[PDB]
Amino acid sequence: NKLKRQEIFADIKHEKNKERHTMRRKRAKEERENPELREQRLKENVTQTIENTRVYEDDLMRYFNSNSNEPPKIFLTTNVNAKKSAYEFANILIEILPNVTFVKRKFGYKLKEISDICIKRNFTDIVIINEDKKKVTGLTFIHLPEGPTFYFKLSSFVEHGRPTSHIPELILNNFQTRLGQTVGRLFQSILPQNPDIEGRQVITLHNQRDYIFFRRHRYVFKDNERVGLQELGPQFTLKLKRLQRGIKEETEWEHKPEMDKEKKKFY
Amino acid sequence: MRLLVSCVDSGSIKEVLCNIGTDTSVQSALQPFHVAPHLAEGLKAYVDRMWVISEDEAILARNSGVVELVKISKHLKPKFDISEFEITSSVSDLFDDAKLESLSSKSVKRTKLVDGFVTLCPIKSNNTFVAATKSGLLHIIKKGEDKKLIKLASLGLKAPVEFLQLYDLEDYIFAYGGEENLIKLVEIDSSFQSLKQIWEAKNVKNDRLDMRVPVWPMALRFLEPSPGKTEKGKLNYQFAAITRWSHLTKYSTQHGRKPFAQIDLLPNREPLSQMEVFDAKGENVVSSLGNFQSETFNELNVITTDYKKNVFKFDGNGRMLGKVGRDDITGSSTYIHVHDGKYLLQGGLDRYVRIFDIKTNKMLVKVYVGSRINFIVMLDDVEIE
Amino acid sequence: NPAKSASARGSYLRVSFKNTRETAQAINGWELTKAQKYLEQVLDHQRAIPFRRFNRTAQGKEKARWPAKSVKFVQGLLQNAAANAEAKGLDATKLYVSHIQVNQAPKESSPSHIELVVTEKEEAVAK
Amino acid sequence: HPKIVKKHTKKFKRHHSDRYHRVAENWRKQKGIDSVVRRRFRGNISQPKIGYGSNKKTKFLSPSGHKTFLVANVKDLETLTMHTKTYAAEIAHNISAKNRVVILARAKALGIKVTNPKGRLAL
Amino acid sequence: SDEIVWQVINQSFCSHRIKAPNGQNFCRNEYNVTGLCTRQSCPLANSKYATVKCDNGKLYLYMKTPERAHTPAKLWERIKLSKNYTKALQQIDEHLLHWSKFFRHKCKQRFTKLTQVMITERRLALREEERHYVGVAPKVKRREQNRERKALVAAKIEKAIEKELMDRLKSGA
Amino acid sequence: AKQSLDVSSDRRKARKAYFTAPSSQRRVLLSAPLSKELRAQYGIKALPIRRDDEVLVVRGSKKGQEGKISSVYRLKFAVQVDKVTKEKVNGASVPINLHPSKLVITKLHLDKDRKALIQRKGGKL
RNA sequence: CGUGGAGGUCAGUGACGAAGCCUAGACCGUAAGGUCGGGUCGAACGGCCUCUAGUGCAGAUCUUGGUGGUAGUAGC
RNA sequence: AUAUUGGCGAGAGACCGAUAGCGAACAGUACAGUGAUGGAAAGAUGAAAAGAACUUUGAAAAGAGAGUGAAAAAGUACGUGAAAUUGUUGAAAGGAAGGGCAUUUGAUCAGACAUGGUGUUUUGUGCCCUCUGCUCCUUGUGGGUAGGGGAUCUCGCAU
Repeated sequence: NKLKRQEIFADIKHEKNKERHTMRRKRAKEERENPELREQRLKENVTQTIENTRVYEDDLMRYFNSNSNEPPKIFLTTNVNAKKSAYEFANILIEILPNVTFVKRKFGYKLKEISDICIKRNFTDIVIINEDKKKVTGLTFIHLPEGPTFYFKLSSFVEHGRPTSHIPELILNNFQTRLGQTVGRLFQSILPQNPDIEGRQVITLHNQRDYIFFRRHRYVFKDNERVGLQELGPQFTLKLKRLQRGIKEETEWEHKPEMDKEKKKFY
Repeated sequence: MRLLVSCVDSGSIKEVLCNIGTDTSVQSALQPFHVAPHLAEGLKAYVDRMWVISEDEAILARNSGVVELVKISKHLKPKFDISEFEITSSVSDLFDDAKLESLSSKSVKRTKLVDGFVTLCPIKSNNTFVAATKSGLLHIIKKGEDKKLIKLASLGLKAPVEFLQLYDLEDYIFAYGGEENLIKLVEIDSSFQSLKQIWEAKNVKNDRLDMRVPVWPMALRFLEPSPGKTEKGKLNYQFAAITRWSHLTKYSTQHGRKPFAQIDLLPNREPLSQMEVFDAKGENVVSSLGNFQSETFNELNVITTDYKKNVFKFDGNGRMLGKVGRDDITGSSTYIHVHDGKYLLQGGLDRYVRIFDIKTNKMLVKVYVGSRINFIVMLDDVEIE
Repeated sequence: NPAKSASARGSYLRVSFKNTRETAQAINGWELTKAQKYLEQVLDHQRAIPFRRFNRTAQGKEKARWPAKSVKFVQGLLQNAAANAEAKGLDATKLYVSHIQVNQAPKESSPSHIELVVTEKEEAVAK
Repeated sequence: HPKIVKKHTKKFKRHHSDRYHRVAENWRKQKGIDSVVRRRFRGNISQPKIGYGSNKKTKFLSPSGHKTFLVANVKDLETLTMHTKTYAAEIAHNISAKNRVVILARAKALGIKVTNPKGRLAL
Repeated sequence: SDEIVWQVINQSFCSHRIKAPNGQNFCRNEYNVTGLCTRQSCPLANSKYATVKCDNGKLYLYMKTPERAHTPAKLWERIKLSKNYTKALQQIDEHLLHWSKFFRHKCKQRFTKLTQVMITERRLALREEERHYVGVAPKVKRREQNRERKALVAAKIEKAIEKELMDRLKSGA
Repeated sequence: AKQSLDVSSDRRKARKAYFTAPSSQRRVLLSAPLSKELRAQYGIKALPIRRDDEVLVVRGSKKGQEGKISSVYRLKFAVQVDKVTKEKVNGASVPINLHPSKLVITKLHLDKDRKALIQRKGGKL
């Protein structure tokens, strides 16, 4: 009977809430006189957050990433039949990347041909944005020598301050895992490597589970040993994909839809 | 058991000592007894091929173009023991990148194509080994009375060369091939100073679209000579090869130059390679080098790996028997090799050393090495007390 | 932005829907501390809550009333939101009620659901 | 092809379809004799009639000049091989994305125009 | 006979007919030159018929005669079309000698269309299109949208940035 | 197709009978196939399951798990397997309900009644 | 034109998402309506020849269920 | 042999589908009438409760974190959530509004992974030339399939 079931549980929940509130009040009142008991109870009760329940080379860096000895030239292009949104995103790419050259897609020069031309021009990396609708959906980065590349999915693209001409400071967070630090190294070698702290410009990459948040802010310190920050325009989140490890050959970590069931391990 | 793992990133040989059931991904799971690097030379001169002459002496080859003889020693360190490696002699300057560089143009897609050791196995008792390179240079190395390696000859094969396999089934002949290079049978003079091109493969007829079928045999394994009728003029050799385009081709010199049957293993011509003959029940039906000890293709079963993540199992008719490490291999398996018919060595870009059971496909050992894996060899299957 | 805002909700309350809506409108957009002080003064009858939709005194210059019953629940919800922000470690001074809404609850008296959100004001910006 | 002259582009709406919510927008003829719409007094909504008939030479042709033809599978798609110019393949809304890519590939191979390509697909 | 069969398939629910919104009755039968289920076009309504079909790359001229109506297992004969276009057209004309002009014209049109359909080879030759059509399931979309929001909420990027900046400039200036 | 006039193929009647079947009938309902190795041994396809019977998981998220059964929930048409348990947020362990039709018996528990049933069903021991 | 059900046919559609719903989206028809683009949804539904009827709503001081001004008003 | 809307027990429906079907799918129960009598409303969580451990604000309602769960846009008010109606943000407009013909302005949506076709010139191939074969019918203006030799070669394809 629906009425019986609804009535029985409705009263049960009220009594449970009353008991919970009374117990909490009594516990707080008794702990006020016994502060140590509160500490013991807190120690005996862990919040069991998802983060707390996670389920468990210099030659490589130089060889597969740019170094300060030579600034990296990054080749920027767009997938064929691109439209206004792609160029609008490329504008931000120019505004944020150090040394970019924009070339229209020639529609027939194979990836091998593009790589050969870039080698002829001494380019360092290739970045290409791809679109399906009038929106950016994915971004790719490839290094010329030895062809280490990464493919990133793009979501939640949102256009409040005006960035200055100063090079923002680079900060990376939560890249402890071996796979994560590879993307961290890619970002550290693709973005400018020469800070100009004067001007208080900062660029931050923050991964939490699998998505990395890229944002820009102005940071000003106060006497309270704390720093306030203000949004500097665009919002950006990316998802690593296909981990090719080559130009297109020998994929190493390519994601599959069958994953994410474990709810953990935060690749 | 004891295993040696080649680490391309660190350019060192890693000795893995662990029992069956080892899993480094779980703290409570059995952990390897010892895993340390040996003879580190960096990613610039990483080991490319390895062959275990014996449990005390081994010969290693590096992508730098140098083959080094390694002396193995043991010292004690529960109650198990670990090995140490010392290099006694080496031969260098075997690579010639000019040939590969001249062939870089018109290739599907790749870099300058730096040369590398494709095969390294004894020619014969005589401590004579043949070294093959992607540039097509075939070098002969013999162990002298003083144990120092000496180069006897430097033969030349049609480049590019992707594989080389000797015909050890007496019942010296070997076959090689590469990108847009049909398989050619080569006979070696007893003095190793000359090579004769006895037979060459032929491409199959065009497909529905009339497009020429590309030729790119990645691996080859020989079978016993065809029994019964043996017409003269034609040779008597049986072998099968796996191409990048997923086409499983079986060759019979008695039948003719063209393969008698071609089977598409995967749709869309999925990149396939590493054709290793294996027994469905784990029997050692493969010769010392790996050739199948049979004269029929119906009993042939081969393990092949795609370039994305999977390790495929195929029979003699191209039927997929299943997958190995489907839910555990997250990356391309750069190296796969059947050991003793029952153990399947697995390694690649995932940085995890895996040992699978051919009988049941169960994952027996899982060891994390950090660096990428390109070659694995097992020294002993004994379990540490 | 959830990282800079806190929320507090009260459902199935028995306060009059019209009076609660008027109180919420009279308090929408005010600073948290200023809103609390205004509610406290209203409880003291020093200031009146305007009734602009569901309806003459000098207090209405800033047509007004003193819905003490509704104001009690409004200030309780504001205190709950402040506690939530403190748990989130937000700056109470910069907090201001950016969103406040009243929704009719299932039917007798006319209960309603009240939810409010507080956001930190942006400041301390320079080249 | 002949110009696609649309005699009445505006969608016909039932009288008082917006004054009362209980009246659906679907057209329905007024039956009352006193109804002004039935007598088509000046200023009232236009009443559908035989005059607005579209010409046969352009009837059912989309602005692109290709007639719509629902396609359920490759077998249905292959029927438009001899009528690619006059007919275009339209994928049904119930077709799963799994078969949509295959259908689009065959349409491109045969050169059949697709009215709603890329539906449910991502690049 | 043909007339009885024709009228029965026309007015008595031919199984392979398709009704387009425009009002044209189509014909998905594989053995028809035209996909329209009109007279002298549907193979079932005509004893004599001719059509072009292909299984492999080779194109074949398929035709049937009353000699094989009683034996459906051998109803249709085929001949290699000599895929050279100029030779193929003359071969088709010679094979269809004395046949109705409608059949000859339809067969020639079908053969020409099938020959020019080889554009698939052109696109196959011009491969390496990197768009890589990908289908997104509703369940997959839900996972990313909600879990991304949860990760953003839990991350608290501003606090982490402030902590990193404080720890960096403590001994970095 | 059914030929007997005394048996009805009505969906409603069958559904009512299945849900209202008594525990005695539910015992027959909760049958589990024997392993291929055991089938050759005893020459029997399936037998009713019981507490001490050891079963293997062939379907569901717990595929490949095995353990001794601990309870046969006839009311819920489910059976429990030792070591196959869920982990709640509070740490309490609750056995996961499994259907016998999705499990394979690996080791039967032998009693006089079970031995008699094996002989009755054409088996051998 | 549209709907409940039935005979036949699409070796039909569909967990890689069927029906329904929403949609300042588009296409088709003179219209009953059909179709496709995007969001929730979850497991059945449809292209066509016939048969069948408890088959189509704007009102009947129409029935059930739900919600507004009256009104925070009369009043307590 | 004949009737059978009661009883027991069975096989079925071109029948209806929680405002239908018996009034009752969870009832002749609650309920109203001194009484004979009348007489309802109410189905579905989730695979399984795995039913929100734990921290935190509240005398009390339930909130905020946190997590379980395919999904909580399934939280026992639980398979899906439209109108009438109500509150917030934004746009617009102001003793009325509503619709039709034509258009400006504001906002906003579509707007070809079309990248071809033709004749000519190198080179490599095959179903192309030549030699030697096998195979299905019937017998035919055929089909299928092999082993040796080359670029007389544009018969097609790729450059």
